[PDB]
Amino acid sequence: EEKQRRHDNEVAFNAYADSTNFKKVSVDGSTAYVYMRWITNGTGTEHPIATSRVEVHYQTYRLVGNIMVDGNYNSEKPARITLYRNEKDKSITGFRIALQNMVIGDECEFIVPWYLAYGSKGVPASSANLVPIPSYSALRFIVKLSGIIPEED
Amino acid sequence: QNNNFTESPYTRFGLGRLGERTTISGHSMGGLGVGLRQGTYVNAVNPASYSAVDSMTFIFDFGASTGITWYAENGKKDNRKMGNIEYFAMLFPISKSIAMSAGVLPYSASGYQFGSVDQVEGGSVQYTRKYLGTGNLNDLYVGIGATPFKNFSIGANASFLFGRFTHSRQVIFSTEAPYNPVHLSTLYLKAAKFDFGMQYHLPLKSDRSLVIGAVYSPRVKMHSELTQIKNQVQNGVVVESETQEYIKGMDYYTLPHTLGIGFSYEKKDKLLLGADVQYSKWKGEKFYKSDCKFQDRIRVSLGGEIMPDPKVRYRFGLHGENSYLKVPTKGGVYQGYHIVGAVFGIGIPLNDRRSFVNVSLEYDRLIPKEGMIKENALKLTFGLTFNESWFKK
Amino acid sequence: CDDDLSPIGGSIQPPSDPVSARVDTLEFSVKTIPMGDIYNRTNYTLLGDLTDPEYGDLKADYIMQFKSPRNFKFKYPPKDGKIDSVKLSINYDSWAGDSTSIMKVSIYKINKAIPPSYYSTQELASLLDETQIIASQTFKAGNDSAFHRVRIPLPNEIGQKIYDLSVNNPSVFDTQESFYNNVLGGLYVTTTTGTGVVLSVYNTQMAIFYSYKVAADSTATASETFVNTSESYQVNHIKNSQISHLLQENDSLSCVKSPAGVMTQLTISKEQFTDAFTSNLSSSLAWQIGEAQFNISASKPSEGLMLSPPSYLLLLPQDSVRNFFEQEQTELMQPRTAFLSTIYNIKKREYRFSNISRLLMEHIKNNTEKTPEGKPYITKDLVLVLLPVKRQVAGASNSLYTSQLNNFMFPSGVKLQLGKKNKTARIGVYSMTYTDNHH
Amino acid sequence: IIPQGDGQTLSLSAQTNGKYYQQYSVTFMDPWFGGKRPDMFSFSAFYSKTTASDPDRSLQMLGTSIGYGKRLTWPDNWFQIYTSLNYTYYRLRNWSYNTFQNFHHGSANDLNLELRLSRTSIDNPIYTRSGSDFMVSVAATLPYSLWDNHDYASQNLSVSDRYRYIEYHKWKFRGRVFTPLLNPATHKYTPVLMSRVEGAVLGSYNSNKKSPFGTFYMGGDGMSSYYGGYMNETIGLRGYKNGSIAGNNYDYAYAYMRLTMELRFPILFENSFNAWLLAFAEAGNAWRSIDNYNPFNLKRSAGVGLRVTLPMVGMLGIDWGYGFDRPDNSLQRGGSNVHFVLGQ
Amino acid sequence: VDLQIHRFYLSSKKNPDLEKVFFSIDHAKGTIINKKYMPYGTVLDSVMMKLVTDFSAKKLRVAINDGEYKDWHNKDSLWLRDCHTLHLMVFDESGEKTKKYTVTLNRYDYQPTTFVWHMLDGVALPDINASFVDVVTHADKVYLVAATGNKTLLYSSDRKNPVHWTLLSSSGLSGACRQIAATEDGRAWILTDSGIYQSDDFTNWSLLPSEVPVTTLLGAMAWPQGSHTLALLAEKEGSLFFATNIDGIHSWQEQAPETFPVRNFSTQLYKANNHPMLRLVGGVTHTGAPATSVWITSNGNDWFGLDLAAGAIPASMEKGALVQTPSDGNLYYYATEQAEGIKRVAVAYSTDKGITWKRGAADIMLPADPFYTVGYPLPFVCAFDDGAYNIYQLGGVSSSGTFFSSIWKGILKLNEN
Amino acid sequence: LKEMKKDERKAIESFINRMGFTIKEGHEGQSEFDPDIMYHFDNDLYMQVLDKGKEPPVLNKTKINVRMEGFMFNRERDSIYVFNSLTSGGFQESVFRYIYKYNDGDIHFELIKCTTGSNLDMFVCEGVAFPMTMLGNKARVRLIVPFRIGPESLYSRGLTGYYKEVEYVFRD
Repeated sequence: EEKQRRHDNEVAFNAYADSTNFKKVSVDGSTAYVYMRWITNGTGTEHPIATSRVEVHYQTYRLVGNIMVDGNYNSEKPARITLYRNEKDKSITGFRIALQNMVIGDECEFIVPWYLAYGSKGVPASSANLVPIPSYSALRFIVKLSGIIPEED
Repeated sequence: QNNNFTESPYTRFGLGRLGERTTISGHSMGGLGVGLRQGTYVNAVNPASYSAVDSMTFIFDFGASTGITWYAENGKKDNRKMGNIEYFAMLFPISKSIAMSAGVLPYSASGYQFGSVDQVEGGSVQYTRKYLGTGNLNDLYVGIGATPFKNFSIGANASFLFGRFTHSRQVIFSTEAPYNPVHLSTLYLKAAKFDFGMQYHLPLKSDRSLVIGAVYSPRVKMHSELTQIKNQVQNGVVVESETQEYIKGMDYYTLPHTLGIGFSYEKKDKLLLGADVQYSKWKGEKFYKSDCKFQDRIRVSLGGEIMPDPKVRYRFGLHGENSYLKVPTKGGVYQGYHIVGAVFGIGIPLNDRRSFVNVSLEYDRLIPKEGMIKENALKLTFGLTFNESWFKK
Repeated sequence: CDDDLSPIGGSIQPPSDPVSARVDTLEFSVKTIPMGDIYNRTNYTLLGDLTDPEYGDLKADYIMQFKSPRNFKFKYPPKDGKIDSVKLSINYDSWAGDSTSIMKVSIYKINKAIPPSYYSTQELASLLDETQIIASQTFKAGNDSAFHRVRIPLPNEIGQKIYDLSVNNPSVFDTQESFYNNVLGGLYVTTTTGTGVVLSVYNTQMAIFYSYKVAADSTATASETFVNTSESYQVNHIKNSQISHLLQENDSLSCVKSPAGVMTQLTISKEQFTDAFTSNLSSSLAWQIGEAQFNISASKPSEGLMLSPPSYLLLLPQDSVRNFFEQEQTELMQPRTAFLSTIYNIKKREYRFSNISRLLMEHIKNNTEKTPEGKPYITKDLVLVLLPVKRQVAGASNSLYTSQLNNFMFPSGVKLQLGKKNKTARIGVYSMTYTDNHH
Repeated sequence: IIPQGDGQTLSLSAQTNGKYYQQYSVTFMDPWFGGKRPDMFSFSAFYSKTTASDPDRSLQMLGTSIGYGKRLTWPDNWFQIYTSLNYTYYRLRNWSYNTFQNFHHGSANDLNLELRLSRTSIDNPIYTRSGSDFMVSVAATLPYSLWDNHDYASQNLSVSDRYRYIEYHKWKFRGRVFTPLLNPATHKYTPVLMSRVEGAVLGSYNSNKKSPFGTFYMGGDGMSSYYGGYMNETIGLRGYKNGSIAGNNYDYAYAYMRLTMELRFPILFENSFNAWLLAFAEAGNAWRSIDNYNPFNLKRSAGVGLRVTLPMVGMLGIDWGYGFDRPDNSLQRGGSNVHFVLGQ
Repeated sequence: VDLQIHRFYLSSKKNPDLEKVFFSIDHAKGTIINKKYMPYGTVLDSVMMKLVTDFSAKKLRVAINDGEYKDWHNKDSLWLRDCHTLHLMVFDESGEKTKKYTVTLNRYDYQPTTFVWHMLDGVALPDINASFVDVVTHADKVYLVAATGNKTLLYSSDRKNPVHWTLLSSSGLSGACRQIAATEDGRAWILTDSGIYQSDDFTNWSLLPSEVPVTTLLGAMAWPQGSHTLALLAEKEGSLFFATNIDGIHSWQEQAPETFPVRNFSTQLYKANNHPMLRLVGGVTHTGAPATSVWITSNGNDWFGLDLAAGAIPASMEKGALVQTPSDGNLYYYATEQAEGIKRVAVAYSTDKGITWKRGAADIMLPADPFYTVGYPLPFVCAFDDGAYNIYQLGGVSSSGTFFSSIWKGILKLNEN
Repeated sequence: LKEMKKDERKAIESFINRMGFTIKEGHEGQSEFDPDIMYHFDNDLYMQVLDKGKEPPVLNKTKINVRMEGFMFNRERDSIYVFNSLTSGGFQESVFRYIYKYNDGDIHFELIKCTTGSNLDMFVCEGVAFPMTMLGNKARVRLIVPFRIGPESLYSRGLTGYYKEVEYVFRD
């Protein structure tokens, strides 16, 4: 049941490697890796830092069924997301790994495995969001970076 | 959509191709229905032949057919396949001489489908034009025949005619989400036809026999309901199914007087020859919004049956006819056409010495005037005559 | 079993059977015109002020009246009578502008009667004859946490009068006129100074907090609410200013500002209709339009703007713009004349309508006349407008349908690409030309 | 189960599926009622009930019937007239299924008088070698619409007042013909040629009041309904899907016709075990309105199959058919299909 | 799973303020920096370093300045009183995997609000006896207005080099200058005992027609395109009301609060949210007591006060001076405070574009002028900015009698270069 | 599930006799209502019309706002939920469009979701909208709605609503 769910999630994620187009990437000093592309190339030589807040336009998908779960693309003002400040203000690890390598103007698509996105915790639907995240789900992100908030704020 | 019987474009006009009211045995002899007098099958052409069946019999006659048709044009060729059930009828005695029959036969059938793909005028994208048409006018008949005077017999058929004909024309656009139009015309027809037939059967010397028969069909006025619709479709039919007009009543469609004369010479269990001529007074008959000019229809048939002493009976026949309407030729005047045909069949008996299995093969050709559709059709027909001994004490 | 279009038939076809297809290019003429007063039945109002460099200014405030319950008679007789506080709460859910700009909101009391109308007004000069300042307080939109309220203390006299009228005085809380003329009048809510934010206020309440019954030998605060609803008449003062540069001629773009503001008007001439359909001299042909695409591309908004493009646009004839909203209709109730675009998505930034052939059919059908010497012709131009609307959906996830369609009451603005420079005001009308002589 | 006794029989049975559709039935026939001639007098009664989910979505039917059958010798000593009087009470408890038009909550009464004339002279019905079978039947009700004086044209008429007394007049006919190609005495293994013609019409007295009870469901193999009621006759048409001809999308026909031609090749003849191969060609259709009745442009099909007869089981078989024509309101031909036949 | 640091901070048993300091961690260069400088004069005797790491982190080694890599544990209170660089090395349980991190502590070596001041030589400020003196800077010209008794005098000088001052021939003016106002396009208004006077060149003055006797000219705006809104405070019946004089047309507005100043206040015109705005600081209330609030407005119809700290704005009985450095966007306000019976100069500064104000230390911000150590004999303070990290603080001595004599030029030390 | 039906039957029986109620039988299309008699309308609904009202509504056209006051009870525990909009303030009216559509059972309303504050949209059910088939504008009724035609959110818990007074007024 759920074990088969983990198995097909990881077999799919692994297939997204050989699917030549999408290079693998990682941050320094981490075995964790996220498969990513370069749909658009931006201008600049300033990567976000692990404690930087960046405003982006993003969409989130599951690898199984490709059901849209979150997205702000139907709005003009970008949404501000923090990479990591503390245990209350943070984001998933794959999101940090992907955004630490991008630059302003890029638009990248990256595949985050189950153990880097939410693990076994699972995301109940609850209020607001109506589509819950099944436990051990790999995610597919499309993120367009627009700029970087300075650390002085 | 299926057309089952015919896909000839000529059936766009009038009531389509006019069928005959003969069974497999009569059809295999070239269409002999008037001169024949045999109490072995159903001869619904001439009801006076009913009073020739044996005293304890229930003849149930089935039938089916298939075949292929080749159409030729100015430079193009095409071929289509048909196949359907021809008819089914029954015939039983009533008294010492009187007999009765019933069943279902087709009066006329019509069907066609054609068109082409072209480019939108003064534009770039492509569009498809399709013209379709189907239609059938059936015939549910009950007949009775008798022989009051010696060597003389009469018969009468009362028929209920119901039918429907639809003609449609449409264009299909090739865009993101268009509203394809469909202009459609439906026609419902009901009537009640009567046929009266007489026959004289003189037994000649030894075993020879002569049969002379006549049949008459009075003019029929048909109750009709015509509707013209203008639909728009996207995937299924959508809003604006506006009806352009609706006309209902009698005195709009007629069927003409019909006369038929047949003769037959029969040497018993050795030889049968027959011929017949049929005349239809289609000239001057009404048809609302007809796009053609009618003409009197002449049909000539002649055939024979030979069986030597396995027991399989052999039948052959030749038939010809002229068209009953003048279609409008392209850039010209209303013109007609002729039809000729040859039939050959076998009549294998069965074990109980009463039933029959008939198989026939027919080839016919349509001869137009010039620059029109040319048709050559081949047809294989399989029948069955189940004769059981009912009414036994 | 064979499905191929045979080409054989056609040499004996009747002369009046064949059909054909055609394409005609039709030109719009684009203008930007003042939208005018908007019909608004809901309880949403706008409070504040805004200034955008490419869209001009907007000042919005309002006048409200409370809904009177029948046989009010509120519980737990207050200890020795009297009450404590009459704090008034203005509730808002979202805002446009800067969430840190400081405004000053003032609450006045008027002595006139609210005019009966559901249209937003400008220059409400007659109503503000005397007025009377009740309260004033500074505020900002974003106050951290999620406390999206503005709480303003009020003098205890109004609450004391309400309590008195409900017990020792006749129960006049029966008709709205009696409540408005005796218990409490109309409240005028405005911002006296400050700029940079407009709040979309959805209701306003007046909580009268009293002590309690003696409660054995204790006491415990309890309260009333007195909300305002959409059953009564409000006054919305929406005034857009310095937008004259948006109305001038510019043949590449057309603007649509939302709260009143400006809108885009598209005009198809009469001759363009005349020498594209009907026309001729045989009078045996006819046209059956089956496809006319119409999609609009929005210009990329410049950085630093405070206003964002509206999510939906409604395209409909200018004559049917009043009765469309007065009857509270929906684009699913008039599928032939009103069209709703798709979501404004920043991937492509375009509003995509679809085949609008039914609109052209409708216009040709009931505007065709004949000169004395025949010659059928069209007599009136085709005038359409594009409006920003707010759509409320319902139904299952697979089958979402437009439950409600209201006029958009939030600051927004968009610059569409419609003009003669790049031939953007072009529609390709695909039609079927059959013949029909049964006349 | 045949409880023979008292010079007569009291056969009865009851079938209840493991999930719903409980039904019970009793039958009582007198083969020699009157004591003079073999005049059948049969009495049959039965009851059946069928069922967020469904709290009380239930359909229940009380049925009773009497029948007097004769053995006429006027045409010949084989004609068997049959007159019966039948009554059925329908009651519903919020039936969501669009079965029976809009009848969802009310209760209705059915009372019909049936007259049937038939002639049967076939051999052993398991594997017939020669003979015929003909039947003409009529079933009619009382035209209440001419006396109750309720206007059914308007829509404001009450649902209870509409579906309370069922009116129709249903006609049926059927004919089967068998013929052996070779002599049964000389050859035990002989091919059999078979032809079947059958059809029915469900009329109505008032053009607006039509019976929701008793419509036709055509297409596929055809044995019964596994999701709805049994008050719609199922007619099989080999070479098409189940309900494709009429019955899917909750479109039930009011007339139908079916024509079959078959050729049977025997294989096994041992005691009570028989098996044979059959090749068939069929044509049929079903129409929502009577005016569209067209016995010539039908939907065609052809194919082969296999049949096996087994004691205590009845008849078991498998057939393969190819459908050549597209059903109405569809864009796909019948194609290749496989059908399983159980029992008769 | 590998070795990384996700959060790092310092905490002291005696100093609780180290927790609030936030550190930014860059893995690509492996550096931990406090981008917000630690407050000046802090002490880091014994501090624990609390850090959130991955589970795979097993061993840590800490090197202080250029010391030795010492095996670190979570229960160590290290000594970093004089420590500005720190080296961290992380190992897993395997022991061969390494990763270097550098933590640099940023601190203010001196006071963040220190100023550097200089004399201006060759200054020739006129010896003028007047009660009200103001300075207005437009483009590249400073204009000093003085109300000498019943008359009004105007002087001009260069913004960059205010050494030389030239008298201006004022035409059309009458009465004594009560107040002045000016916009960004050079047009100026002066309110005197008579009606308001208007000019576009500070020389030719036209009497603006009016009927309502204005009491004070708060400020001037140019918001309606081509027009000039003019905020006024007038006297209706026996109360004070705000008023506007947009294009000569007069109007009445809300009632002024009782704490609103009427005299000796400093005004300034700025821009926010694509809209001109007015800021007003200090003054004397209608009753006579000083006012210690900051009032801002956007249209002149009504004003509101900000929520300041506990008396950050100095209380003065006379005219102050509000200046702005636009390069860093800093605001300064100099007033005269009666502290322990002595008139001293007090400074209130702001760095959040006027959102928040904090009282400053006079000895550091103000010059070290010896003549003003014992008091401020002059009855007003004048100061004007330059445009880039430069302020002028007119007044070195009382000159020959009244008025200033010398000019002081000052620069924030943080922005010296 | 049948246990819930039995518990509801017991609750209805114990509630009806608890205060003075005269249960009668009602037929569809009834026009004359005794202002002191509670009727049973074959849909398990109980109705006692306090005022017949005015002109009847138009199907698929009229939009009606309702103000209801009452509470919900179970077999042994009452006052689980209490709602009031006729006397206490601070509640937006609930608006529904009068339609007729058989989705699962009889549905006589289409609720328009209110998005302007606190309301009682979850207390509007088929039983509340049913009296509009017979009565008219400005109508005041008293209802006892069983769980089958009760609010859809409170369907699993099998609660029986008792609406002490429901008032219908046309327009938005």
